[PDB]
Amino acid sequence: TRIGVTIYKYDDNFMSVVRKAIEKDGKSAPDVQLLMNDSQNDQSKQNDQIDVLLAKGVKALAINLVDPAAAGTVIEKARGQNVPVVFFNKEPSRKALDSYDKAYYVGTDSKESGVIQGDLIAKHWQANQGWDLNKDGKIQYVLLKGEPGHPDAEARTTYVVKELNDKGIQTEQLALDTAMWDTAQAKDKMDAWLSGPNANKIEVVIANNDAMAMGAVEALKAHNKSSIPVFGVDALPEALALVKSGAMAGTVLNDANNQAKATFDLAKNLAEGKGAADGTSWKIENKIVRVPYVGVDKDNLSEFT
Ligand SMILES: OC[C@H]1O[C@@H](O)[C@H](O)[C@@H](O)[C@@H]1O
Ligand SMILES: [Ca+2]
Repeated sequence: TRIGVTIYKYDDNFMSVVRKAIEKDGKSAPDVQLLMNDSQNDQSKQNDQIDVLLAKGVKALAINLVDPAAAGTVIEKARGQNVPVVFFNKEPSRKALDSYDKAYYVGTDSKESGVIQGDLIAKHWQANQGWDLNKDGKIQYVLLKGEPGHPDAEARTTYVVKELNDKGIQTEQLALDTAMWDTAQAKDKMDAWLSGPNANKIEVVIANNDAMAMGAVEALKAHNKSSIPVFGVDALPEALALVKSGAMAGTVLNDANNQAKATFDLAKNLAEGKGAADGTSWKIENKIVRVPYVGVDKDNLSEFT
């Protein structure tokens, strides 16, 4: 069976571990041919790749959109040919999911990573009283946001502060800006914050993902401000190493392996005419499979590395 898969950007670091896990699953299954494509962060690039995949007779499509709003376009191309589409990681509109009977989504509940990240910061702030540099009881922080409009970026930006507040901890946002899920852009942005007027007031660096966290970690050691706690989201192998050295204070596992497994399992099922979850233990709720995030810090780190 031929399954065509598009990854919105191959050098997105979390999409790179998903991509690779998708490939290992496809190679262990002797009756499947996966046709992998890098959309290069361009939705028209992706749109033309879905035409070639359909021209090639694929039986199911697993699509990681560059734009969440291109879902309708992708469904209309798949529909003419009655082909299943499993959208994964960037969530389409509920109404776009509902417009096609064979459209499914594999993701996470975005909200939950922001809540867990807020609980990590609350636990380590209570425990590390010296992180309150100006001794006022409030967290003065900077936030590195992902793509504006992206469901994960927006929920993680909102729910980390809501959770801290809910856990009794008042916050003061010194600065927030997007570095668009990227290491080098977050390095620049942190360097700039550390070269500006409130470099001395920054107590906590909160980032919506690990690639950006790692960028802030190297702007922060360049200014020898290696003592500022940095939190991220995803539990990338490289970030677990920093959590281990203490250069980062915590992460949230974004489970690349089971989301890649669920995408593979539903796309092959649907490609073979079976029910989306047949023979699987995936719980599909309203065409959606949501995999859980897990909080990770020095105390439960041995479960991850
Ligand atoms: O859409 C891609 C993005 O999805 C998020 O869930 C991850 O945390 C990001 O690091 C990733 O780049
Ligand atoms: Ca403070």
